Amino acid sequence: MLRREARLRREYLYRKAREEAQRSAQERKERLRRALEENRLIPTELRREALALQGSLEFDDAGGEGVTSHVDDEYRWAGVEDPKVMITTSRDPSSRLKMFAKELKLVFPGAQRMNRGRHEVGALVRACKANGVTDLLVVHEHRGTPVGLIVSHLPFGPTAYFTLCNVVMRHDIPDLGTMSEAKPHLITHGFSSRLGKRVSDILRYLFPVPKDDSHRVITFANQDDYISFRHHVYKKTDHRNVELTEVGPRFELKLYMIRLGTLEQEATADVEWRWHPYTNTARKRVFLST
Amino acid sequence: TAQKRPENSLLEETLHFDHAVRMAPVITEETTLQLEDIIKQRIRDQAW
Amino acid sequence: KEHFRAKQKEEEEKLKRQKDLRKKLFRIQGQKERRNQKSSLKG
Amino acid sequence: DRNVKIWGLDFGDCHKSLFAHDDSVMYLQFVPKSHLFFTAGKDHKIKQWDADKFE
Amino acid sequence: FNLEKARLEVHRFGITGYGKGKERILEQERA
RNA sequence: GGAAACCAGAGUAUGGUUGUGAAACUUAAAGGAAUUGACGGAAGGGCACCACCAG
RNA sequence: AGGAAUUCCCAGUAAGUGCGGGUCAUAAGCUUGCGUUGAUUAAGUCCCUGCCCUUUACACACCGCCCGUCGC
Ligand SMILES: [Mg+2]
Ligand SMILES: [Mg+2]
Ligand SMILES: [Mg+2]
Ligand SMILES: [Mg+2]
Repeated sequence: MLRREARLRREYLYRKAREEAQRSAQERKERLRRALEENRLIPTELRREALALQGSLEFDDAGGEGVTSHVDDEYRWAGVEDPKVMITTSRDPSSRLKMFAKELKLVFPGAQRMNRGRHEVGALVRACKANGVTDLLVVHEHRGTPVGLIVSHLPFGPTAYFTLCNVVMRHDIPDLGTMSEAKPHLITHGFSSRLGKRVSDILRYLFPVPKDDSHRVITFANQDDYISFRHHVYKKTDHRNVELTEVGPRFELKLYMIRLGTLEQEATADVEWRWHPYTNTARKRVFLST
Repeated sequence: TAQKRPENSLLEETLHFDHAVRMAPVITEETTLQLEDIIKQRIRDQAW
Repeated sequence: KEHFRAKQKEEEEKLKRQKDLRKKLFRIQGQKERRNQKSSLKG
Repeated sequence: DRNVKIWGLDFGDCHKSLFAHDDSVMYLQFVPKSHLFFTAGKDHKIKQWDADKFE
Repeated sequence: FNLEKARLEVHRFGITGYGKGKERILEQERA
């Protein structure tokens, strides 16, 4: 199994290297295909090798997988199987942190929370991979308030680092009751840039495919690179009029890191994107919106 | 430096300087009502 | 090293003049390709 | 039609439109002292309204 | 109705009568 | 004899230009659709350190 | 040696102890890693508090119709 995991990773990185070549290889194919379909001069860059493209074009069919994308390879079983999420905390947690980790279990369908004792960081990733855990969440705290969040996709998936800003928990609010706990509908709003499409994908795949008539709503709203997490359930009193009742925790997120590897590989994994605060134009730039 | 100037002198100086990064947004009722409006619109349209 | 840098400078002006000279010749060749469009289907 | 409308005489502006009865309204009349009127319709009912507060 | 679109799709359907092998050589000739 | 003759072209990209009242009034689907619609009760199958039991 | 109420917790888990780092976010009487010693009770029911579903692949065997209201 250890050799299998090492073998698969090299295939994953190796395919990532040639994704740019294959996109360039594909893009020049349609221009020739457009050139033959509508009788017009073949572009001079395609003037040579034109017959070779035609032969591969004639081979092209629906059966082939097509051009490879690293996002698809990372999230291979996103739709077919329901995700399995495990939630843990840092060593020696506070009382309020153990409340927060208890609430994230209810938010994510099918999540489980395990006590972090003396478990080294490396061993947890090994155990999660062995038992088929899809996603791993690690949460930090400062003076009884959660302050950091890490989301990791176990099969050599991307690792996303977050910092929390305005956390309000249900345990603060009296006599709320019990949650609906049904499979939720997802509302993603404000993500427009290419990186914004990347980040919204990571957050969406933490959830299973819901039912059509589900009344549970989870909203991720981006406003000036700050993502707002909101949890609501609605009741249709009558046509065109809807009532919203808030349930669940309320907190904000700020992304500053995405790494290709897992949280066991800080020393080897490459950085897809980092937040650089000491750039001269750092204060006047946003990345999740265009 | 610090020694030359009197104590708490800069509190009234009204100097001009720049900030490194954007301050965190402040939550208010107006933000809450606006955000609920976005969710309500998508619920009516069933634009999940 | 100083010699090699100077040699690159001559090439850049040389390539610049090469583009302009071929530009006049290219348009004549382009006109011939128009005729091949009309005869593409026929033979 | 089931609606009843209040208008100002000075300029002809409609202040309010009310659902009132479930069928055609048959008769209307104000109380003498104040801006309260009584209405009757084919819905077996009698209702009174405050023209100022539209209630 | 555009002849240029119409001519080509007529031409493609015409070639298929010849046979699959004759398709390759004629399509090669065109390009 | 054939010019050192003879006579007198496409692609992208970036910008421009254009192509008798529904409110002053109304959340009663501007007053709907339905053989296709709207609700309530009971029973069975599971589950929980958002519940029991033992600590 | 910290009432009334209330929160959390099932195995290298609860609890005690030391030793490092400050890593482009957060962090100073704080934050995160690493190791050492290492337990008591429990492996099951819907009784309370609730949650998610249902009551229209014909091997053998087993079993043999959920109910009510208003609209059209
Ligand atoms: Mg401990
Ligand atoms: Mg310990
Ligand atoms: Mg005590
Ligand atoms: Mg310690």
